[PDB]
Amino acid sequence: FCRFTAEGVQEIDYKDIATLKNYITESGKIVPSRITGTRAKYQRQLARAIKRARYLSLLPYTDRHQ
Amino acid sequence: IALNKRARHEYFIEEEFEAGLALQGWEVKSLRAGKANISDSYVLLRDGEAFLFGANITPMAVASTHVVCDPTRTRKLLLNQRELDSLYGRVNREGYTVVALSLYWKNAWCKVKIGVAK
Amino acid sequence: MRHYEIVFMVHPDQSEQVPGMIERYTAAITGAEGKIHRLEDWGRRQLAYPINKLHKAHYVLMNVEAPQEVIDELETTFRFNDAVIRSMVMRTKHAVTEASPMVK
Amino acid sequence: RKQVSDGVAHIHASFNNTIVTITDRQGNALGWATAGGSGFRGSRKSTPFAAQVAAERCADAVKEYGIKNLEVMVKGPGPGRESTIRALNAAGFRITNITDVTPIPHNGCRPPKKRR
Amino acid sequence: PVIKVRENEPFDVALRRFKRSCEKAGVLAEVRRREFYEKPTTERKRAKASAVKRHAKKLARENARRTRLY
RNA sequence: GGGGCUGAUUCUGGAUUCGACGGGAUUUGCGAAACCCAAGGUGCAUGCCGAGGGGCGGUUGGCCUCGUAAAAAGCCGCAAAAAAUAGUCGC
RNA sequence: AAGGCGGCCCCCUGGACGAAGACUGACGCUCAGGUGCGAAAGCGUGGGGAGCAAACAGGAUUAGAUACCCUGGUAGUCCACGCCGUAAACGAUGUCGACUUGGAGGUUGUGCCCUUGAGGCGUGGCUUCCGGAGCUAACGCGUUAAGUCGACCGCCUGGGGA
Ligand SMILES: [Mg+2]
Ligand SMILES: [Mg+2]
Ligand SMILES: [Mg+2]
Ligand SMILES: [Mg+2]
Ligand SMILES: [Mg+2]
Ligand SMILES: [Mg+2]
Ligand SMILES: [Mg+2]
Ligand SMILES: [Mg+2]
Ligand SMILES: [Mg+2]
Ligand SMILES: [Mg+2]
Ligand SMILES: [Mg+2]
Ligand SMILES: [Mg+2]
Ligand SMILES: [Mg+2]
Ligand SMILES: [Mg+2]
Ligand SMILES: [Mg+2]
Ligand SMILES: [Mg+2]
Ligand SMILES: [Mg+2]
Repeated sequence: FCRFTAEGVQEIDYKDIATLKNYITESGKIVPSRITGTRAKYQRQLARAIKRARYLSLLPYTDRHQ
Repeated sequence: IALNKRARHEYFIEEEFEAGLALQGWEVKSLRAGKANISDSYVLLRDGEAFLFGANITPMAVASTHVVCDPTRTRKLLLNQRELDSLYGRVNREGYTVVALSLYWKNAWCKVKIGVAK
Repeated sequence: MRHYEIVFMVHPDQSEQVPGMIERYTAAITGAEGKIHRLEDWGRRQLAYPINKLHKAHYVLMNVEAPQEVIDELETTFRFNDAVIRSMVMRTKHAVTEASPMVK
Repeated sequence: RKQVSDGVAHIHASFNNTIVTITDRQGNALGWATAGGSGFRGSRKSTPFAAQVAAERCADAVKEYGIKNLEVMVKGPGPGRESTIRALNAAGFRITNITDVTPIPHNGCRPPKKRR
Repeated sequence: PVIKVRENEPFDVALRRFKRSCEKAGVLAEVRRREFYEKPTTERKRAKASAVKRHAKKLARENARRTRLY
């Protein structure tokens, strides 16, 4: 039930920060495909989007850090 | 009309109650579209009296995607004060898997015939 | 050419120099006979973490088609311009036209 | 002295010893007490009872600044991750945040060799 | 794992919530895993042995339950 | 530039999402805190006091009981979909 | 291709695979000698040097302990140039190619069909597990063969001595 195959999105943007906040977790980590259910290709493009947002400080590296 | 294809590969059903939801008329222009879902229609019954979970509101989205009715809505079911004590005692211990069997009408609402799939 | 995508953050006290950055980088791109497709000022935004002891930042997005020499000139002027803290230049295959997902 | 209101707790539970340190909000450590000083040495101080009586010694140490609020930052693995803040509940200052500040490197410096 | 307290929530409940949250977010597991340097061959070999036992139990429960035993 | 198609139920029509979850209301029939009412059933007794209890914590301002000093009742989380503990031996 | 490769971005760049077409028309395969790449440790020159850490010192346990365990700690690890050419360099399985019952998944395309919702019907490539006839000394390998074959190359002839 991968939402990327359920909404047909071709290339995952890295600025839909709410839809990336769905796939980061309470500490700032990345929830794996065993918990979401994403196909692995969109999981890797998701991980690249999370890394670009984390470098751009849209998302946090860790929920603790300051 | 609709049908789910998650457990459509999977098992059959032991119990039938005429437990339809009272789905509101904020979604008539997506009801008469054709894009079917009764997806992930697992219902859990509790002190909230048969909350269904996560009803995907038909992403045709003619209402400019802000609020059609809900992104995902929880809703209850139309059964007796005795049938929702029987099914209450049946459901409220184990986290069961129930599902709708169709999506049709009796000229007023979208009728759901529920059932547990062991 | 290519389709470079430049998104960069500016120091919040230098937020009124930023339209000058828009004009100067637009002119330094268009002078090389190279197009420029979309351009947004997101405004100030609170950060997830303090970048260089600083908690608000001014986001600017643009999507450029330009040759690689003037893109790298833009990159070294980003590195030697003090007002910009971070700046990402990502090479995309296709040039965009539409609106960003954050502005809506 | 300066009888401040809020404090922060620091529980550095490690694999052998468990240290409790009430600091202020700003960073100055007001008082502290250790499970190794609280009446043990060697084998005993890697048990959470030692951590809870360390927190009791620390409650003695700062039952005079007027501490009426206290957020707890636990750190590290080991015995006194839970029973230390159980003892701080027994001491009775109010707890708002229970945060975990364990230093997790993102594959940084090489850890030492594996003990045979 | 910064966890607040909420009003009308006793501290045994708040500490249980912090406990389960830190446990599933993986602080204890990761400090025990990053204490000593598990050499890269032992990393790959422990991963292969874990995958073998994972697949072996998840196949062998059917391969043992396909009959009667009582 | 007019006409037909979406005011969903061939309209002289009565819930019919049988009964949802919460209603403002009425005859019926049965609890004493639903009740006028006994000494109508029944006597060392009564209303209001105070205080304590399942490996651990929480919960009934109350389930149970007691009177110049400390005891027995009803319910939840405490991992079972991959998981928690040990120096000394040479021939 | 093998060694190997793990945050993100740019520049240069090789290879694979898929689709409909088009094209050259045996241009193919293997390869002694020959060459190139070849983990780690090691060496040379010059930098760096936080962690870790052979050598070394101290503490213990011990009968002794030149070891495990503890406290330190220099080479080295690292960067650029080179040199060495070795590993249980492992799938202990040379390359290429053909044919031979199936199932379970993963991965990456792609055709069609109403993608009528997160489907369904096929074809490719790559990849892990179970297993059939066959084979095998047995274990087991089993359409990625250790099956049935073909082409070319390498290598072995008892254990030590080596
Ligand atoms: Mg150590
Ligand atoms: Mg002898
Ligand atoms: Mg020809
Ligand atoms: Mg040769
Ligand atoms: Mg080397
Ligand atoms: Mg050297
Ligand atoms: Mg030497
Ligand atoms: Mg040197
Ligand atoms: Mg040093
Ligand atoms: Mg050799
Ligand atoms: Mg190897
Ligand atoms: Mg190998
Ligand atoms: Mg060999
Ligand atoms: Mg043979
Ligand atoms: Mg086999
Ligand atoms: Mg053969
Ligand atoms: Mg053989």
